[PDB]
Formats: sequence, structure tokens, C-alpha cells
Amino acid sequence: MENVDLVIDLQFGSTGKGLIAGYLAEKNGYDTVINANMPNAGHTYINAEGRKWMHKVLPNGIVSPNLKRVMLGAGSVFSINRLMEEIEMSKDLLHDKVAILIHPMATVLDEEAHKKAEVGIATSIGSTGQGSMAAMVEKLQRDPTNNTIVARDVAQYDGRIAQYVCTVEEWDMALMASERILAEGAQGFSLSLNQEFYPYCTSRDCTPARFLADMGIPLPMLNKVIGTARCHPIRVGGTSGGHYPDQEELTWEQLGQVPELTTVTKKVRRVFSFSFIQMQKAMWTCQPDEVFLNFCNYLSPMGWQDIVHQIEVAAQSRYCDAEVKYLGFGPTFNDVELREDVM
Amino acid sequence: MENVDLVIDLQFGSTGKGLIAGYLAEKNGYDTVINANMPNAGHTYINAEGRKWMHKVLPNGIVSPNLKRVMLGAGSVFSINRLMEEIEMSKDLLHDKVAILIHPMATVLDEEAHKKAEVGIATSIGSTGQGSMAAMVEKLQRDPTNNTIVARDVAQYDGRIAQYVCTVEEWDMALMASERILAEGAQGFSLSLNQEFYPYCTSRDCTPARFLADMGIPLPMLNKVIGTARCHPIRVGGTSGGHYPDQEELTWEQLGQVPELTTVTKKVRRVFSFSFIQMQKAMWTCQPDEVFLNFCNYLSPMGWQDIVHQIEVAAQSRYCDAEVKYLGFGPTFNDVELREDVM
Ligand SMILES: Nc1ncnc2c1ncn2[C@@H]1O[C@H](COP(=O)(O)OP(=O)(O)OP(=O)(O)O)[C@@H](O)[C@H]1O
Ligand SMILES: Nc1ncnc2c1ncn2[C@@H]1O[C@H](COP(=O)(O)OP(=O)(O)OP(=O)(O)O)[C@@H](O)[C@H]1O
Ligand SMILES: Nc1nc2c(ncn2[C@H]2C[C@H](O)[C@@H](COP(=O)(O)O)O2)c(=O)[nH]1
Ligand SMILES: Nc1nc2c(ncn2[C@H]2C[C@H](O)[C@@H](COP(=O)(O)O)O2)c(=O)[nH]1
Ligand SMILES: O=CN(O)CC(=O)O
Repeated sequence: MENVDLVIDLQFGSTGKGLIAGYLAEKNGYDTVINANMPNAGHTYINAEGRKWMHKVLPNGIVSPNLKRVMLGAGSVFSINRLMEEIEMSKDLLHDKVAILIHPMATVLDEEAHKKAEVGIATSIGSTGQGSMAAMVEKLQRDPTNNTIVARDVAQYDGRIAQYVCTVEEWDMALMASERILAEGAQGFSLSLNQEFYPYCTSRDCTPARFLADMGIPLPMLNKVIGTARCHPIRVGGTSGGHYPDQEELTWEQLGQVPELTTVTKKVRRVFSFSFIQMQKAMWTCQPDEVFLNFCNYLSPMGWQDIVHQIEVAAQSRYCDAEVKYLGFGPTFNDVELREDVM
Repeated sequence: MENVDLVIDLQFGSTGKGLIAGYLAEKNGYDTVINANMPNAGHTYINAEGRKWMHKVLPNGIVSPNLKRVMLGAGSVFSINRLMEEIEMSKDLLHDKVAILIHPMATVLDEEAHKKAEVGIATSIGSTGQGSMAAMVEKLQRDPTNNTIVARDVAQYDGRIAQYVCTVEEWDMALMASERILAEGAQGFSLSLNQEFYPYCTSRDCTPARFLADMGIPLPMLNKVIGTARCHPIRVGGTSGGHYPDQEELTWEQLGQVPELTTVTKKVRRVFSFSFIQMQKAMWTCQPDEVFLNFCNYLSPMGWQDIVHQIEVAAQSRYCDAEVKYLGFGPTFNDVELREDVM
């Protein structure tokens, strides 16, 4: 039954999960791609030809040459307008023989109401203010008169998603019928609701157990976990929370790099030195089998080789057999290197 | 690393998870007992001597002869008054050499405000109205001025829990230092937020993936899953939701048994015939290794033997190796029989 490869972030997010998901989809040729994204932030993949996908709804794995199923988990929070645009942009990949399945209990974002509710926390905790938690709360209220929050009910008056919304039985059968599955996790380990930075965190745990639960994947289906990390972990701009005791906040000037910003709000990302403590904590809970170490282009060979080294000993210390298999030197498929080939 | 035994419910709850947890604790002698309960759930264990434990906070596994650690997960929602009463009632078991650990992000119930917020759903969906979701929502709001919702902040002004509230580091170390762990799940598979009965469901998924996430247990620690079921599945009284297509609602008079009353409330439980569809769905997602079939005292030998049989074929059909190892014939330790000894 072990046929699921799960992509997980080991730090505070924006490690390049979109790039490794697209790289693994092209290399391994999964028939099923699945996720449980909320509108907090996007995922970027750029192939060998320079074609770019920037997704908030659809998995980046839709680039798989053997694609048959695209699955949006029960933990999903999505804009219907955005989903329509993403499907349209990749119409060539999402042909007649590709089934798009939206879990009946996936949450429909009310762009006006859900973002207006998060205006306060967007400043107080540096929240993305995308309406993720406000939409989640509305679903949790379980009011039988509210037919405007879950995909199953919304589809009865908004026909744009009616062809995609499946039953719970169809969801379990789609997973059962799958040969090889790529499960795409979002956000970051240290952003977990139940990690130590509360309330400077997201609205859920960002762990393999929580991502498998949000996608309705039974635990025996898990084949391997692919953990992602940066040489210099980031946080979003503003009063976005603390860091670990073994790390320090840096400036983009100190790195000799162009300041990283969010795509839409243009908020300058906060940047930190590598944390071994964060790595031990992420290793203990996430237990990855393989690691992707990205943004190696920000350091000299001695620098990123030392971090590869720190990661593997941090894994061993927390009973984890994780091996750094991939190294990122840029944002495209061409910038992903095999560790064995460069060190 | 495989040292966690997880107790989960395969139906709509009240299958007797409290009884099997207490039975397994006395037989296997776990040093660590862990859960992530909410005030909607009551759990009962009665030992061989007649001593009764009715818990809403503490795991029932505290009856273990080798008890060293009692752990209340980050997913916990608890009344401090109730926790105080449960600790006092089991003072003999919770001696100086037993460490009680409350996750820093476990939620403190505000009995007035959280229960008042759930008055509506207590009738509309037959919710227990115990304040579980209202407390969960307050934590999700992540307001930095609110120091009254998570255990970590509450421990700074309410000294009743200050000795028990640990750090996230202490939590991971407690799990790492443990020899054998009993993880106690609550509610039921079919009550899951993302099963087909929405909005007639609870405020989370009741699956092994969600319960391991709510207790902060890494996936490689899972040794085995013990699924629980009744011969006649139940629901709470009122407009509490639908049933599966292969089952029918019965009466307590039709069964010739005394009407069961809900633990948190006082309402008469709704009772149904066994559902094979429910069992296949629960088997597919929960994937138990062992099964406890309880309330066999409500049927004749031919009747419960047929149900044991249906369960095992439902498991096989969903690629699950589950074996019915235990049979319940009453509410005490003495009423738990090994299947091999009676059929
Ligand atoms: N090594 C690299 N060098 C430079 N830019 C890169 C590199 N790898 C990825 N990027 C860019 O970094 C940005 C953040 O990455 P991306 O959105 O894919 O991350 P993510 O891990 O999926 O984020 P999150 O889950 O937090 O939304 C993107 O604009 C991406 O193209
Ligand atoms: N075989 C049995 N026959 C009769 N009564 C029983 C039997 N087993 C347990 N009981 C009683 O029936 C009730 C079952 O609820 P209990 O708290 O034990 O279950 P639970 O599975 O832990 O509940 P929850 O849904 O809240 O997680 C209790 O009052 C218990 O003492
Ligand atoms: N990089 C990144 N940060 C996120 C994401 N989701 C949440 N966060 C961070 C931003 C804030 O510091 C904090 C709270 O934001 P939010 O969950 O949107 O309310 O979590 C994500 O997908 N990526
Ligand atoms: N039997 C049982 N029902 C529960 C439990 N927790 C919740 N429920 C049911 C009662 C309602 O039908 C539904 C909504 O309840 P609540 O989670 O209290 O809002 O879930 C539990 O532990 N046992
Ligand atoms: O870089 C991506 N952002 O975090 C999301 C957006 O603002 O669009």
C-alpha cells in the first residue's frame, strides 16, 4: 500500500516546495497529485523550458507526464475564481483524460468577508490576511442553515465546481485506484499552531500527520517524506514572531542578495541564519526520509556543504535516517542538483 | 521507534474506548499514557475490583501498574475544575513519581462563554454544547492580547496548572524517553468533520492521522491501531444526523435493553443496526491492526459471531489485516474476553 510521497517544509515556509514538487512529478511520473492548500501563500515551479506555474489551489505536480487525478483535500480553503484561472492556464495538461476531484468538505473562500475578518492579525501577528482561518472557523461553526461554506453545498448554486465536487466514497476510491501518489504539504514546520511561537503561527499543524489527515490519506499509504529547507530560513515581514536561541536575524544586504518579497503585498521577507535546534525539532516530528536543501546559491560551497552536514547529524540525533538527496541553486528544474554529483 | 498503541473508534462514538484503554493499560503496563480530549467526550473504565473512573480530561490508562507520564495533547480542550477533580479522585495512582504534562498550547475551557456560544448547535445538530468548538475557535483567532486561552498563558495567573504546563521541548523529550505508549483517541470515525454527515459531525477528524497530529506523536512511533466497535452503533439524542444506506434506526425496547443516556448531557441515545458500509469506510481510513467488538451482551452468540465475521471481511476488502482480538460482554475489565477463547 506504500505509494505516497509527501513533500514537507522543515522551517518557517517558502523553502521551495513548489520547485521540488514539480521536479519530482516530472522525474517519477505520478498518476495522482494531491494537496490541502489554504490561500496563505503560493507555490512556484519553473520547468526546463522556462514555463512558470504560480499556484494557490492546484498542486504543482500537474506537470507529471502520467497525470490522471488531481485531488483537492478536505483541509483545502480556496477561491473559485482562482481555481478557474489555474485550470485555464494549464488547460493543455488538464485534458479530457484528467479527473479533477474536489473533496465535498473542502472550504470555499468568501474573498470579501474572510479577508476583512483577518485585517487585525495581518498587522498584530504578520498574518498573510488571506482569509484562511476565517473560512476554517465558518466551516467549524457547523450551522445547518449555512449552505455557502463547503464545496458540496456551494456546487448546488455555483455550477463552476459542480463537475469537480465528488462524494467521500469517490474520494476513497480515487486514492485506492491510484498507482503512485505525490502529496504536497504547505507552509512550514515552525509555523505549526502547536509549535512554540503561538500566537505567531498559522491556523493548523504543518506536520506529516496533519497533512495526511487533511488529505484523507490512510497512514499505511505513506511511502516517503521529502523534507525541504533553506540555508537561511525566512519569516514574512512585520511582527511575525520569534526565532530559535541558536539563530540571528540577518539583512538581505548582509547576504549580498536582492530583498525577497511576497508576490502581491510586496512585504519584505525577514531572513535568519541556519538553526540546528529548528532542524532537530523538525527532524524529530517530521521524520523525513530525504531532504531538499534549497537556496545554496546564497552561500559558498564550504557554507552549504556544512549545512548539508548539520542537517544529517540533526536527523541522526532524533532517530531519523534523513539523507540530503537534492540541492537547489536557483528557482528552475535546471537548478536542482543531486547532492552526490556536487559533493 | 514503534512503541505507540493507539485506541480509535470505528463508528459514531461510545463504543467503549474507556474500557479497552483501561484493560490494555493493566495488561501491557505502559509507562506513558497520552490523549487530546475535548469536553464533549466522557470515557468510562471499571476495573476487576469495581472501582470506576469517568474521565473527560485524564486518559483511562492511568491504571497502568508502570505509570510514569500522563500527557494531555495540544488538541486538548479542558475544564481546570474538572482536571482538579479527576487528579484528586486518582491521587493514589498519581503519586510523587508520576509526571502530569499539559501541552503549552492545550486549550483552557471558559465554562460560561464557550458553552453559551454552543447553545444554538446543541439543538440544531444535537451537539453536546460543551464549548469544544467555541474554545478551539478562540485559540485559532491568535490575538496576541488574549492570554486566557492556551495553558502556557493561563498557567501564569492560575497556579492550579502551573506545575503541570510544560514546554514544547519537554513534550518531545517526554515522548522520546518513553518505553511504551498508550495513545487514547476520542469520539468516532463517522463523527469526523470530513466524513459525509457534515454539518452533523464534530469539530475535527477522528482518524489515526488527526489523533497522532493532536498529540504531537511522530508517525514512525506508531506500533499498532486498536479499532473499537459496537454490535448496534449509536448516536446522541435529537436531530444528530443521518445514518448509512445499509442500516436502520432501532428502539431500546426493540433490543430489550435499558435506554442508554449520553454522558455530557442526559438525553436518550439513538440506536442503529450494524452497518457493513460504515465498517468498510472506517477500515479503509483507520486501518486498525486489532479490533475490540463491544456490547456483544445485546445479542445472542450467532448474532455477535456474525458481526465479528462481517468486520474481518470488511477489513480484507479495504486492504486491512484487522483481527477481532477482543469481545466485550459488559462495562468492566472482567467482561473483556479474548475472541479466541469464546469462538
Ligand atoms: N534556490 C532558489 N533561488 C532563488 N529563488 C528561488 C529558489 N528556489 C525557489 N525560489 C523562489 O522562492 C520563492 C518561494 O518559493 P515557493 O513559493 O515555491 O515555496 P513554498 O515552499 O512552496 O512556499 P509556501 O508553502 O510557504 O507558500 C518563489 O518565488 C520561488 O520561485
Ligand atoms: N459491553 C457493555 N455493556 C454495557 N455497558 C457498557 C459496555 N461497555 C461499556 N459500557 C458502558 O457504556 C458507556 C459507553 O461509553 P464509554 O465512555 O465507555 O465509551 P467511549 O468510546 O470512550 O466514548 P466517546 O464516544 O465519548 O469517545 C459507558 O457508560 C460504559 O460504562
Ligand atoms: N511563508 C509562509 N508563511 C505562512 C504561510 N501560512 C502562514 N504563514 C505564516 C505568516 C505568519 O507569520 C503566520 C500567520 O499567518 P496566517 O496563517 O496566514 O494567518 O504564519 C505559508 O503558506 N507560507
Ligand atoms: N457519542 C459521542 N458523540 C460525540 C462525541 N463528541 C461529539 N459527539 C457528537 C454529538 C453530535 O452529534 C456531534 C457534534 O458534537 P459537538 O462536537 O459537541 O459539537 O458530535 C463523543 O465523544 N461521543
Ligand atoms: O510569494 C508568494 N506570496 O507569499 C503569496 C502572494 O502574496 O501572492
